[PDB]
Amino acid sequence: HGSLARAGKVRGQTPKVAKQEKKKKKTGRAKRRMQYNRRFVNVVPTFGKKKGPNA
Amino acid sequence: TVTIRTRKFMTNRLLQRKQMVIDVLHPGKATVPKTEIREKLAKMYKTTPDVIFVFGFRTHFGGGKTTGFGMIYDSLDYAKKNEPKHRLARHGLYEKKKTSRKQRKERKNRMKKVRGTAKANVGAG
Amino acid sequence: GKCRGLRTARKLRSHRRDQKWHDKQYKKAHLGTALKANPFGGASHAKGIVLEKVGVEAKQPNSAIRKCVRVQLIKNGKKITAFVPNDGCLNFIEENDEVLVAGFGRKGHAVGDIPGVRFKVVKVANVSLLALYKGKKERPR
Amino acid sequence: PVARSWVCRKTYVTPRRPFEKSRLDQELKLIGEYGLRNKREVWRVKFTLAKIRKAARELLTLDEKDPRRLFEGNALLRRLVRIGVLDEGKMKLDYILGLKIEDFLERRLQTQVFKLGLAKSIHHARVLIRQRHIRVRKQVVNIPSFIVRLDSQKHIDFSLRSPYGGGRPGRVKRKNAKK
RNA sequence: CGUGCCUACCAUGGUGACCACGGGUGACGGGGAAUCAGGGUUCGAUUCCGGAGAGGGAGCCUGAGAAACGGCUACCACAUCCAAGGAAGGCAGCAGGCGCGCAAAUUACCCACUCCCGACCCGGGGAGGUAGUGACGAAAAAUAACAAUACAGGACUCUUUCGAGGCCCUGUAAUUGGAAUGAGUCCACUUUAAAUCCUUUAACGAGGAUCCAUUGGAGGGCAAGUCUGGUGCCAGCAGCCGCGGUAAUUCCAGCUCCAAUAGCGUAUAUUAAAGUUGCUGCAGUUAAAAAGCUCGUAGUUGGAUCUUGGGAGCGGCCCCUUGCC
Ligand SMILES: [Mg+2]
Ligand SMILES: [Mg+2]
Ligand SMILES: [Mg+2]
Ligand SMILES: [Mg+2]
Ligand SMILES: [Mg+2]
Ligand SMILES: [Mg+2]
Ligand SMILES: [Mg+2]
Ligand SMILES: [Mg+2]
Ligand SMILES: [Mg+2]
Ligand SMILES: [Mg+2]
Ligand SMILES: [Mg+2]
Ligand SMILES: [Mg+2]
Ligand SMILES: [Mg+2]
Ligand SMILES: [Mg+2]
Ligand SMILES: [Mg+2]
Ligand SMILES: [Mg+2]
Ligand SMILES: [Mg+2]
Ligand SMILES: [Mg+2]
Ligand SMILES: [Mg+2]
Repeated sequence: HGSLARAGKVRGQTPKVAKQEKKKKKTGRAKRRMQYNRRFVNVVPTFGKKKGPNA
Repeated sequence: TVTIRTRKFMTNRLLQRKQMVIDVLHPGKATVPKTEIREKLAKMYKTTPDVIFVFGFRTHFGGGKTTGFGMIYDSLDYAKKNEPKHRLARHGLYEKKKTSRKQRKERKNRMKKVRGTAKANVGAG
Repeated sequence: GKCRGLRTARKLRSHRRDQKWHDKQYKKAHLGTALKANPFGGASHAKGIVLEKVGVEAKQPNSAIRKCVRVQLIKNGKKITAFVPNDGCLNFIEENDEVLVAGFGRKGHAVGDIPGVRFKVVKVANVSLLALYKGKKERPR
Repeated sequence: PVARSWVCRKTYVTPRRPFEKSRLDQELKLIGEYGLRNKREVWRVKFTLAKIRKAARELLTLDEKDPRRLFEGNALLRRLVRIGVLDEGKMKLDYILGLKIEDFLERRLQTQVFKLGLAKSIHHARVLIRQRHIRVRKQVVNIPSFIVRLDSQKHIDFSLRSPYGGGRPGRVKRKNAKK
């Protein structure tokens, strides 16, 4: 029926972007420590009509 | 430096042996070796060192006590009689000289094949 | 409505053992036709050999040309329309290669975009298709 | 054939509903409050509290004058007192069910270090109990998941170690650099 | 040894709608395992007990014990050396090889422990034990941590303070250390039949080329972006609803988050949710479903009625019916 030539067209024509030099991430107990200290120490001035975990 | 104390102590007069549990305490350096523990126990029992054995040692996770089982005898002949050859092998009283696999079993098969004079020729050499 | 005596438990187990077959799951799990009719012989995965590469059509609201592989099995010897998962991998699946296959999400039904394909490609010639879609573990030939 | 040991106990319960926002916030504030690694060691405490509640409800099912109930209830109360969750007061079985998850996390090792000094920021107290620098008794403790019994409750030490036990772990590097 | 186990004669019995008989089992039976109200449902070849077999089935010596198979005999299917006339074989024992496969480990060491066997304190044991592969699975469990100096993004006690901070998270690719401790590198121990690993210890042993945490997702279920660039019903994503036809909250990539964490996704069998198998506990006017009506066997169920108030002694025995003589 249809043609079989168009395979991986978007993956081929998508221009590549180099992954930047991201710094290392603290993991495990340190990661749960920063997850607690990211959303449980300085959130209370905000109001419930808006939430900002990503924007 | 070290402190060697026996916790449990039994005596079997049937073999003239004295069994004990030995704790050697270390607030300091590494595990004191077999020969040095043997010499200190020989000095504390005030007899000859060649009659007292000990086996097994633990370590209670950071210095601490090392626990073993000590055997005080009263005769070297009784030590040769009532002890295994591998615990005589710590001081080299017994040697086997053929600690090899498949040698005994292949001599068994070469004696199983032939019989008599040829069996004495092949299996003994 | 029911039968609620003290000596009626044979009538109960008879009626329940009869009426338990009208559930679809019980009869497809305890009737032999769902083992001697399906492929795989009632297994999880199967190897197979590529026979051809077919561009099938999609359904009515979704207009797409899905890429499938007709696969000759080794265990039973049947023919299975498998499925090429990712955006590429049509150039990574060549002709007559060892292909491991599995299901989509359910044994009976299929995915609501492809009409008659129940099975999915996992490996290509003993090297994983996730590796062939990523950069590592390049193909032999 | 072989006969050594075959046993398999799981102190690990994944909850049914995976993603509840209030429960995830509760578990995150619990981890950030009591200084924990991951949520499986929250689920440990949750499963142990659940098993104690199972035993307590099985005892409360029984008749009051039953000798098995009296023996098992007195033994369970004795074990909870020697852990240190309960008190020497209410020795009833409903007082077992009237508990929370935070009591066992309080009776763990480093929270007793928080209540009795030498803690200095629980996330650093994790390091202080991993590295051999906090020693409940002559048998050295090396484990964060350590339930401190109330019968001793006061023995916090360290011997032959860096800050007071004595030694040059890496200050010999600094002395060789200056010399 | 009791047995229709077998024979001679005699009688016509024996089982079944309470399911026999006849088939199928991807059926070895149990103790048990998984699944969290209760009730149940599904596996159990597998380490303990019992049964059966040593390629198929038949027969048998020895022996107390075998229809034995690391015993023998004959047939069938394989299969070894053959100077061609004959011999010789059984890994569903321990390794290992081919094939089958989605699918499963080394031609290792030792009788040191457990025991077993024999004439026997001494010999033997791929029974076993130890080591090697091992992310089936279970328990503990670091991943750059940590307390300090400073720029302050500022939260908070209070004085018009545009700050006095003996309290707070945060980017600091900024410093200081304890130069924390671990993994590895290795001396000596210890374990051990001889060794390996944990444990004990001497000496090296982190400052971002560090000694680097992945697996999936970010429209709803279900946590997280109405971010940016291409692609423009093509590629594809999506287990379902659905997205993509030039402005994609779903494709590809980048950034940033989120889920659990040295265990995450996937497929399949199964369990709970499933009160969608309902005995607890489902329905039958219209959603799927009450036989056209009636009789009736087996089954299931079946009115009431026959021991009664009280006595001794307080804050358990009998009579006025309460073990028969
Ligand atoms: Mg489906
Ligand atoms: Mg007859
Ligand atoms: Mg259950
Ligand atoms: Mg149950
Ligand atoms: Mg029998
Ligand atoms: Mg047999
Ligand atoms: Mg065979
Ligand atoms: Mg045999
Ligand atoms: Mg054999
Ligand atoms: Mg995706
Ligand atoms: Mg995206
Ligand atoms: Mg959400
Ligand atoms: Mg999926
Ligand atoms: Mg219904
Ligand atoms: Mg209708
Ligand atoms: Mg109808
Ligand atoms: Mg009708
Ligand atoms: Mg009737
Ligand atoms: Mg009646």
